[PDB]
Amino acid sequence: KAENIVEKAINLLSKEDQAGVHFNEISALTRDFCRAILSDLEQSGFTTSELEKEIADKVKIMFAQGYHIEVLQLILEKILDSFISVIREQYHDLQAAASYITTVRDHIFKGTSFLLKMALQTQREVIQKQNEALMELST
Amino acid sequence: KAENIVEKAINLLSKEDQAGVHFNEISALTRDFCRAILSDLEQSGFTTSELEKEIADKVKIMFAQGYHIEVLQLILEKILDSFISVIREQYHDLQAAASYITTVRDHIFKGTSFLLKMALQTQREVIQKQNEALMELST
Repeated sequence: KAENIVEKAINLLSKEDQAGVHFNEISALTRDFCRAILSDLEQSGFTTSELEKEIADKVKIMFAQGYHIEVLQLILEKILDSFISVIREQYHDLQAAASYITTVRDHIFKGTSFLLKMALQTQREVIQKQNEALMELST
Repeated sequence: KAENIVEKAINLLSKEDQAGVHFNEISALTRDFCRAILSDLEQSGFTTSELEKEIADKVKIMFAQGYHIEVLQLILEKILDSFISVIREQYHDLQAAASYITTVRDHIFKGTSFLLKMALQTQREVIQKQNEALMELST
């Protein structure tokens, strides 16, 4: 459990284009995300809130640091894979495994949806900023 | 099959916030997307190309028309639901149904990933345009 996901996710990400982002930051992000989605999962009543928090925050950070935000999507994707992999190992009951994997896939897909919204909102805010700058400054 | 998905998707979308977009356009988009993903599905060797085409094009259109691009994600999501619904009806063999639904879910998730990339690329291009405008014009 736990880190066994993280080190797996990280491993997959080791094989992927990092979009300029330093690998230690990549790893940290992976850890924050896994931590968040696990906090959400252990919950009763299906909470998406923690992962959402991490995502919003990290969108902010990413944009401030000037890195392509898509790199988060990738991370999520790999995390998903990681879970699947681990759950294929640890759970020999195919029904239980199927259910856990289904709920994880749910959480993740909703997470990437939220991620899309956030990234777009942010970039729009900036585009507007620059727009007002442009016009009210063409005086 | 076919339109039975579309009218279902549209129906779901009838219940959702359209983000300012006229409903006839919503419907058209739903149709283009269903058509594309079906063209991809009937293929052998797992092609994502057609849906990708539709997505890129529609990102362009959406941005030019000044509508929030997230509205495409929603459409995709509902389309997914539609398939599931239909496949729960038409296929009484749970194995076959499970497999078809799994491959559709694959196609769609990859589609939303691509959508994220595209939307971000576009908005970035604009942000940069405005940026050069800003600086080379602060002369």
